Amino acid sequence: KWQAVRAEYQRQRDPLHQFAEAQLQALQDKIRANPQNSEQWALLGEYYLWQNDYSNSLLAYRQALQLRGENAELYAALATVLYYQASQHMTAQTRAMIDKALALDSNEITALMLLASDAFMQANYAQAIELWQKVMDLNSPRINRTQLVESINMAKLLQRRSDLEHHHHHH
Amino acid sequence: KWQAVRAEYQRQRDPLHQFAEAQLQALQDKIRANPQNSEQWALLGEYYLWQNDYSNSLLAYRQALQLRGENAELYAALATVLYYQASQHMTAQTRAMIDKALALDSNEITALMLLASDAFMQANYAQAIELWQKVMDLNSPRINRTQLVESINMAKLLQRRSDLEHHHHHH
Repeated sequence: KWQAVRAEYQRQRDPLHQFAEAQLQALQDKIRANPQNSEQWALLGEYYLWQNDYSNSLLAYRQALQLRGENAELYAALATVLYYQASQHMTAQTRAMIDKALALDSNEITALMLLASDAFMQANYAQAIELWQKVMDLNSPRINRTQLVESINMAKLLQRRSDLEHHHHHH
Repeated sequence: KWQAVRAEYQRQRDPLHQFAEAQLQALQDKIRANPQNSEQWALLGEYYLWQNDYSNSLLAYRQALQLRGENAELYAALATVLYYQASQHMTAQTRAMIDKALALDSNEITALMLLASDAFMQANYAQAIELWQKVMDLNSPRINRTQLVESINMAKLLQRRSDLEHHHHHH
């Protein structure tokens, strides 16, 4: 060491993934106790998303959003559920939830990170890079910065290989 | 008025029916531009379905599904094409696409609405009602709720008439 292990803290879904009890009457009971609370339904949506119960996640998030009105974080969460439900393939429903999110908050990271990753999967590396750089530029405690650097360097490597295989060296 | 005309918004196939140009090189050109995109082939399938070109619709949707892998919305769309191709009669191909849809998403409304309507046409009103109620219970912006109420009341009327004609008053 030096010490040099590199200091690092949590994020905003690593904290949110404070699952791994496990039967949570808790979250439901607290909803029966108080039913008009936005963030309580969002937490239910979050639990179901972790369980990969996309149908039930969508229902809970939908209710959250009914109560709160238009809200970027909830638009981005819906988009996350839809995207995963479609096996991590973009979808018209997914893109519209993302577009609604970004209209309320141009720097909503959850939405930006879904867009980046999907650009990468569709080989639009230049868009992926641009988006991961936009996020990096936010200096946010939310995303591990070494992850962004690494994702960008992979997109760069894959761009070059594409350029080389297609003899497409310009842009 | 009051004003009392009753406020109401779109759905998810009323927006999708943003047909009624009309020659759409557009959709084809965009496929030639990018051929590995799932939702682009689905949109082609959707165009052809609107034209009632069931053969071409099936081809486009099949390709969409080849690319995306199992996906409830596309299973439900296939089932819609097959059902309409068979003049709105259930079919083994149709039921299997519906069963695949509902295995990926137990609340896929397109599949639920085909099942309900077909139950109605086969005089299984109790099943139709149960399905239309399940949809209603989803509190979804997708289906006009007054339509579900009306469809359920018709099934109720037709049930009673059947009970009366057959002297079958129990269930």
